[PDB]
Amino acid sequence: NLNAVRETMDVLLEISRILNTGLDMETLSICVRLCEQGINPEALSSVIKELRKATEALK
Amino acid sequence: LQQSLELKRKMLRDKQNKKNSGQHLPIFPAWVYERPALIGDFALPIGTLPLASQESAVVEDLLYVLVGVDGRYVSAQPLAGRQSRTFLVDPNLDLSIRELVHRILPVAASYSAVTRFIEEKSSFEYGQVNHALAAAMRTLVKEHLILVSQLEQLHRQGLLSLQKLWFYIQPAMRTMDILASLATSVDKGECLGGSTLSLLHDRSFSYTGDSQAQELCLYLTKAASAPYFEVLEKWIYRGIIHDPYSEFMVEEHELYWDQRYTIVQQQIPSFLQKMADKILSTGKYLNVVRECGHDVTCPVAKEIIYTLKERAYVEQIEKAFNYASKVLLDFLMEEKELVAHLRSIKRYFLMDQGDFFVHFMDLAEEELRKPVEDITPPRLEALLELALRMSTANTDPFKDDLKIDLMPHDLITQLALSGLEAFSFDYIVKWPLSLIINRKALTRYQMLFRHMFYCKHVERQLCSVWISNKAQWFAGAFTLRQRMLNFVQNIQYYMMFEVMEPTWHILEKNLKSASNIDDVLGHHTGFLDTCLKDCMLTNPELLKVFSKLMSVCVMFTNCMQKFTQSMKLLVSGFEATINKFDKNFSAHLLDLLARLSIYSASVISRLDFNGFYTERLERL
Amino acid sequence: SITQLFDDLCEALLPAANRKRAKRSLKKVAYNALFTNLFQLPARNKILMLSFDLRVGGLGPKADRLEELVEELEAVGSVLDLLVQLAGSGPPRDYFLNNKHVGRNVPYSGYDCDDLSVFEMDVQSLISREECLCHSMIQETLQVMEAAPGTGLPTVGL
Repeated sequence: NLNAVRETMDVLLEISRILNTGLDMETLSICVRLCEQGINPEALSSVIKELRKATEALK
Repeated sequence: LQQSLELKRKMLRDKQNKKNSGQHLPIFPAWVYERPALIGDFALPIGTLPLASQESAVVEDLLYVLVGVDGRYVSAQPLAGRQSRTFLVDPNLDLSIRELVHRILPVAASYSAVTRFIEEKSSFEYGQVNHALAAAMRTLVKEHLILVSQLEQLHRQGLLSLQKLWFYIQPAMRTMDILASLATSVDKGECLGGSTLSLLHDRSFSYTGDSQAQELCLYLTKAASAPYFEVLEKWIYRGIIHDPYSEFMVEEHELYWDQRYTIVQQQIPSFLQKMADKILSTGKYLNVVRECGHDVTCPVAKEIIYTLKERAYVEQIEKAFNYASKVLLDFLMEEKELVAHLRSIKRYFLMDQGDFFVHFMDLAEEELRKPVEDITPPRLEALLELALRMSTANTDPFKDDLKIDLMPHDLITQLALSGLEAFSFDYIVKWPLSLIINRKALTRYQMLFRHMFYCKHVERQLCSVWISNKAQWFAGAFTLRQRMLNFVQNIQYYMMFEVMEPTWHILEKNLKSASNIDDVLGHHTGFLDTCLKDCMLTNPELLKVFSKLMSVCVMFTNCMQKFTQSMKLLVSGFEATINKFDKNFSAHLLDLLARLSIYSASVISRLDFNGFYTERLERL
Repeated sequence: SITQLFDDLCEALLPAANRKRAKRSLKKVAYNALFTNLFQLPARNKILMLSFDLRVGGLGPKADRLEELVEELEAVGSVLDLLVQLAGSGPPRDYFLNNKHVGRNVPYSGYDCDDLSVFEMDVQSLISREECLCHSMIQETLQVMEAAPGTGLPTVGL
């Protein structure tokens, strides 16, 4: 399975790039590990945008 | 600056001879040095003009003087062997303006001793620390030229005179002066590695009450600490160093486990000077455990950034100190064991067997009686391997380390002769445990074995003559023998059940409570030195009373008797020598007892159990 | 814990250059927005609905690739469900279309003048982009060369 979940991790990258999401490789790994727990992703979509707003609040 | 070529040559050669970790570092091209136009620093009569034309002319040339550009009614005189630029104003300048110009001239003077560092003192010969100093002093000089251009644009619109310039340059001589002070002290005197970082922990403490210049000094040393932090981000977490620029306190030596990595005194920054001993140790443990086949990485690791007078960055260093010396200890005690190794030392040097030695003593008695170089070493190795396998001891796998060792001495190998007093052991140790136990400990264990051998040896001599007489109704020898026998068995009770076995037992608990290699080295040296001192060896005379007591014991049992010289086994001539030996023996016994009493216990306390020959005469 | 992965989300999205008090406030920001939605159709169908607007805006092979990957990822369901909700707020020759000189038995359609004209626009967008860089490099520096002195540098504050 360890063969399969590296290749599915690589194909998972392209559809996150072409859908124009804010994710790069690192944040993609954080988010795939976070969804693996069982969290609803429609909730995660708001906390990522609130972090990216309040990050710009400092600078 | 003419000095710089000599500096580069001397620096490069000095780096190269110490270690060959990197040679022939690049010397920057010759046309860089030959042009003074790659370095930031290299008319009409003013006397009859109107006053305002004079102020407008001088502010115009002064803005050129702030950079390396020739003025319209002023020039820059050549420097000398001197550092900062002086300038040459036009005759008949106004006496009002001349004083004000010398208030504005310190900006150009504090610009002269800035670019000469940046445009030369950054190269590989100078270390890898003059780099980043000229990599955050360059941004400030860029800012200087920015300010000069922004001033010139206002000058073109008729909107600059000497007074506006005078207001403008107070930010440029409260800030550029700090640089022109730091630069001519870092440059003068070799400041490489930690010495710079101590000078910038001295000149960031020089401003703590100004608050204008303090942030600036912190900015300069926060860029100069970054390459040092780069080297500190290997050594603490791996054993790996390359570093041919010798900017670090630890130096790679091209030659083991203590002769490779060594602290250098002038390569220590001031704010880690207290922590300098921990750095080398924590780094060294990771490399030496990979020398004995193990991992080198420290999986607790973070990145390091400087703060003036606050600590969070000498903190993660302690967390790798809480890994390195505790992964090496846990490596040693359970892998390539020090517990079974120490027990296999215990088995013979502390003579843990009584069986193996009485087998040995019976098998080798004839050869032990003969002097040295009247002995047969290949026969004795065979007899030792026999007597070992007959006994209890066959279970440890380190029994093979024993070889035949001759030390013909009478303890003149201090920390002809007979075979009994020329028998020792040489024990082979492994490379991981060689780090702690070495030639000194092995020598002390050998000397302890030598002292214990005589006490073991005289017992066989007593028991042989004791059984050989049993004739059955005789008591002439049976009095001297009984007195000596009680003594030589109580010395043997005192020494092991007091001097050796309890503290060996304590040491095997104390090593499990150690946390550093230094800790184990403390406990082991305590036991080995003090217990050997506890047994009767220490005096300047080395306690000859003990040896002469043993001498008259052996002389009584074998040298004078030979088991009544096989007379039946006369005039009671043999009983008179018993009497003479007995008087000498009383003298020696009292000498040893009084010597142990007078030096500030238990062997006297149990030998004299109820007033048993405790008074015949007493000193003073 | 799961609440610890939210600290690592704050770690990636804010790099370090203070910087020990901002991260706890951002951790509060990460916690405070998660539970407001929790108090108050298949997955690949939305992918088709988004490939449609691509094809409306031209750019055929991108839609043909987006449909190519979900077809083999069904031949991880909850992570693409995040990407459709993060869409459109992040950062974003060939001689076989209008060159009939290469191929093997090339298709016969007469000639072209109606996609060969949008083959210059393929370069015209690049030519219009690499001049906007030099408009935005002359502007950032004319904002420094022209000002009253020291209002872009804090050196007057020293």
